[PDB]
Amino acid sequence: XXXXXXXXXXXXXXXXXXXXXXFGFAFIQAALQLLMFMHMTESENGTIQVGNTLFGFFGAIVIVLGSIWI
Amino acid sequence: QQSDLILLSIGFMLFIVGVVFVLFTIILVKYRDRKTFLEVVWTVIPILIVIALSVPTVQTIYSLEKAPEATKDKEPLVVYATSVDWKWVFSYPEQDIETVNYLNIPVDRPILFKISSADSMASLWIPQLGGQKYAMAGMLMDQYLQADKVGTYEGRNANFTGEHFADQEFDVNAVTEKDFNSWVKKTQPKLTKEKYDELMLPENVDELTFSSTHLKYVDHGQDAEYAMEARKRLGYQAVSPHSKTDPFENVKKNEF
Amino acid sequence: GRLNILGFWIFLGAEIVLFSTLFATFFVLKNRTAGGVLPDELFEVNLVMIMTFLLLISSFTCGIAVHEMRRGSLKGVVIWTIITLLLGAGFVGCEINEFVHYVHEGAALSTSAFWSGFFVLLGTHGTHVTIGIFWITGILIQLKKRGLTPQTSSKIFISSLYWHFLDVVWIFIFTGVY
Amino acid sequence: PLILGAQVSIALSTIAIIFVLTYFKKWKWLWSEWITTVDHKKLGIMYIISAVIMLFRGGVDGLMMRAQLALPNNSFLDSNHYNEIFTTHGTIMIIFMAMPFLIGLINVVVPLQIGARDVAFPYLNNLSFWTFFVGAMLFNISFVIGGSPNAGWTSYMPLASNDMSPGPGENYYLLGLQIAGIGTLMTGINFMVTILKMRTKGMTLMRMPMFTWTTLITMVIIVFAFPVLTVALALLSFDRLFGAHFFTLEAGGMPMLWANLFWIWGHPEVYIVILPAFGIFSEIISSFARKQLFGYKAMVGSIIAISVLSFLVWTHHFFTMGNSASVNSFFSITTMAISIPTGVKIFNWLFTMYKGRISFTTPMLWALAFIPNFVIGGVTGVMLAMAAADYQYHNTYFLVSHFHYVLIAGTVFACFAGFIFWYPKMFGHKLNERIGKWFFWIFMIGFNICFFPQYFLGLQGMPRRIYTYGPNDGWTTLNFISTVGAFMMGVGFLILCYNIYYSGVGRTLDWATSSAIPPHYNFAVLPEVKSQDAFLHMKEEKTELYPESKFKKIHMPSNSGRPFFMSVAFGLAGFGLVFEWYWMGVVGLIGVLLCMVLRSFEYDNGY
Ligand code: HEA
Ligand code: HEA
Ligand SMILES: [Cu+2]
Repeated sequence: XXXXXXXXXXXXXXXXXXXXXXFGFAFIQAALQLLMFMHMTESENGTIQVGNTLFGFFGAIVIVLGSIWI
Repeated sequence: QQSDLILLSIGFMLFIVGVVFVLFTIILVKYRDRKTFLEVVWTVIPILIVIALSVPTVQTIYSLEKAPEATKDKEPLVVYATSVDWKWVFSYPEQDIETVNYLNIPVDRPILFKISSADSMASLWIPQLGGQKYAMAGMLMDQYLQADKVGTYEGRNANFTGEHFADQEFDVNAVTEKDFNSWVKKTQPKLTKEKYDELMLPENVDELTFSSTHLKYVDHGQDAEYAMEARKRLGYQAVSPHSKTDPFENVKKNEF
Repeated sequence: GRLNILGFWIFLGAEIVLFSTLFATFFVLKNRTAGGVLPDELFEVNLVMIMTFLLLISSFTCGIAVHEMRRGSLKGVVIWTIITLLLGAGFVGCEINEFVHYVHEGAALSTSAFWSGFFVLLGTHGTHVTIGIFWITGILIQLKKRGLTPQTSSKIFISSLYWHFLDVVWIFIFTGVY
Repeated sequence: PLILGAQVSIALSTIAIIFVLTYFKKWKWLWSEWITTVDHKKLGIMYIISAVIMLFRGGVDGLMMRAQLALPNNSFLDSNHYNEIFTTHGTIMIIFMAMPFLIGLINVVVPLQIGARDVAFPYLNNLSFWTFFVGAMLFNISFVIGGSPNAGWTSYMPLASNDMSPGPGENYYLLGLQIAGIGTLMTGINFMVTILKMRTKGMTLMRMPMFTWTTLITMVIIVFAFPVLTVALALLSFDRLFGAHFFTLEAGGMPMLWANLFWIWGHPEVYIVILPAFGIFSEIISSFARKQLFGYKAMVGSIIAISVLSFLVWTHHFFTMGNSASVNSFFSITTMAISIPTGVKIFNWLFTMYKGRISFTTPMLWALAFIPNFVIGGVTGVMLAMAAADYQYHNTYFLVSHFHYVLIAGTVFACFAGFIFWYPKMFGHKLNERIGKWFFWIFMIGFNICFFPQYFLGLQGMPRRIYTYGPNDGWTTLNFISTVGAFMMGVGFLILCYNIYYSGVGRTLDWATSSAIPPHYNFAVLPEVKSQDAFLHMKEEKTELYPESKFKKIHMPSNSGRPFFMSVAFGLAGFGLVFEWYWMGVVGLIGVLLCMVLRSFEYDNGY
């Protein structure tokens, strides 16, 4: 019931993503996965769980933007 | 030798650090045998050791980019540098002249080396000149050099090992401009078209004067695919055990 | 209580660096194809692929929350986990015919350097979603001589969140390659 | 070819010796209490005993290399031999020696100092050893069966595919490390959860004490700096076998793209080889000194700096390939910002050793020599960080002389420190101390006269990866002195093995066990600790022991024979793809078939 609200909102991001082509388009992609993954991390084993993927995306920015940086 | 002053000045900077820890161990320890505020105050000196180098090094990285230790702003001489396996290639675009495994340059004249390599990635070290930058197969890298004084400059390759790579030592001589203008040609053989393809095989070679430039062949600095049209057009691909000796099909110019 | 939910969770964070390495490889090999075929792919197939997977998580975000957590639909495990299992074959079947149709000029990784990354950035991509189907159906063999209760049969949740990590880079691929 | 004909008979002899002398009946002790065992204590033993085996394999390599490099015009090794020997020597270390030696010292000491039973997943940690071991036998069978790689431990792409030419050469380097990368990745996942959710009551997070903290940082970088290597070789494995053009020169692929992927994994993994080396030395220098590790808000806070700042510095191995200048100064300033979080950790061992007492034993000498020798190499890498001056001493031995002072003093000494200091844990008694000093002194003095002349060898003008120098300005003796010191370190490994033929001032849960060789369940009751150092507060202050009638049940994580069969499938598929089988593998697909069948058995076995 509560998860149906996020699933319906996620579909609009992909439809709006096609409208961008057919920064400004690099943040809608991460925001699509923020709502997708925020319904199953906290808590109990949280903080470490949601924190492990936090610096993992840091490496994704470091590896991608670092390779393009040359 | 522009960065050599860094090496000598930094050598004493770390020689102090080596003796500092001699005073932090040998002074006590022997005396001390059976028979919170200091750490935070220590964080003022370690940047001072690196920030005294995080400025002149950065003031030198940007220094080797633009016109370096030579001309100031005139006399633009270009020398295309290509590196085959074992063997080194240098072509002069100024006049149709092309030399391999030997190079002569005028003192106090800038030489804009265009660096690339055909068969394997490599880099023209030339230890007396100083900075050396990789020759990447697929693109040409611009590098500026000069010859400080007249002499015999040993030159070499970084030797990313590949069997016959140790004897990549090509001695380069740098003489006066007056002798160079007579020597810019010895006598500008010629570009025999086929002998260029006879170079990409990794063996041993002598001087080979060649009085004509090769940049008329796919630039070579661009389109590094000139490795299949080289070793394979003459029928040759090596292995590790037996049946080598360039798998048959002769025609070349070797030693002895 | 099982720590496998967290141990196999930091493994999902390791795959972030796994796909970032392939994304760094692909983004540098983007301006190549100096001698080959220029990329021109079907647009509607990309949305159909993404909309099928965006509805795949739609039937899975509420597939364990209003399933095992809210109330107790033990009979619905052969319903919600099976329907979400057929959608996994939709992405596999569509990507296979996408690769088979790519045989017509631009086949495999031998035509150009760019197509090497695309067929690999979507390669293990296609492998991770393929082994997940055999992992989601591997836990479905429990409603027989086992049939464990929630908060005990962790095999469903640890395989559901790994299945959720796919759509993370799946959309990042949608913006990455397209 | 003449030398490689003798060892293939000796390799068949050692296998034949196992059948007669050992295999009288081993399906009761070898297959039961070993091979597929689950106890973490027995797994870490199999890790370091392989590194000692690789120490002799890498030992005869390192000796005959410098023996060949004794003087110019020497005819010991030809071109295609010295190229394969020095590549095997470097790859046997770090990957197949320092990694199993460090993880082995981690897979044994860490789970005891935390009070827990085993690790997080003692089942996945079982295959985590064999996943490396089948990768070690893969890389070792390149001896006479196929051909050892000859592109260096880096093995750049433009000299690895067709320009290289040996078929079964680079494939061993690709499939050998690809399997071990899976086992090492799970080793970092097991201990990241083992130290986070399996600690005992009272063991606070900020104090547990410091070596276990380095292990925590060791297994954090593995999780984020090993999936890169998993695809960096997978991309290269596609170029060699499946005909991909990721970095091939022909189809136009970027030749340097494989370099950054290897170094994005390289330098962060380079700290994975020095992080447990720092941890093992952190306890020994603070245990026999009978003092407290003065400094935690700036020492554990410094261990997190190099954990995140290891991925903003990896572009320090390039510099020489024409970058964007500013990006060559960004990672040049940043590399200076890495020798500061590491630099504060040397000033933390000398003030924990002062004011307090000390007793020079054998494990102390390894910590005594670790302080200067690691700095003498560290006062050189600072020069390597200077990108403006890195162009002059790039490669040319000065690079080799810097790092050999860094890793051998850092890790190899820690591999020797943890070898002796935690030897009573493995079996009864320990090593003889007085004759153990003979091994320390000879191995120490030969280490300096081997690589400090290399500082002069490299600065004068001797490049690396060269089989003959030539009479250049009389720089022959500096190369021979480096060989004398090289062969001097060889003298000692015989002493090291002679010491093993014989067959304490603790401050943590080391000697807190019930007795020597601790039992399977390890610790009958979990210690309350509730302090920074448990053993000292549980000796003079009160007593606190394992009182009877307070015991309970067992753990019961018994053995399963799948981890051995699972890694055999990886070793079978790896060997099938390497030894010939260029385009596709007939038996390489079976290994994936056997693995996925066992991965179904993974979640089909109830326990
Ligand atoms: C863990 C790091 C590590 C360790 C421990 C060693 C161990 C040694 N290494 Fe090595 N080395 C590297 C890291 C290491 N090395 C790396 C990274 C490369 C380059 C890799 C590449 O790019 O390919 C390299 C290669 C390399 C070079 C550079 C090659 C070149 O540039 O041309 C040199 C220089 O002399 C060297 C020497 C030695 C010596 C003398 C030892 C000593 O420690 C030897 C130790 C030996 C023993 C402890 C046992 C002694 C053996 C015996 C006693 C048996 C004797 C019996 C008979 C001879 C029958 N090795
Ligand atoms: C254990 C692994 C390990 C560790 C810990 C280090 C530590 C460091 N390394 Fe190195 N390095 C290697 C493994 C390692 N390295 C390997 C394997 C290679 C060769 C790879 C190959 O090509 O095959 C290499 C080569 C290498 C390069 C590449 C050279 C090239 O391009 O060819 C560079 C460049 O910056 C470098 C620098 C440093 C610095 C600045 C540190 C610092 O972390 C060191 C910190 C220590 C100090 C800074 C000194 C102690 C500090 C003090 C006493 C405080 C006071 C000092 C100051 C204030 C300066 N080393
Ligand atoms: Cu580095």
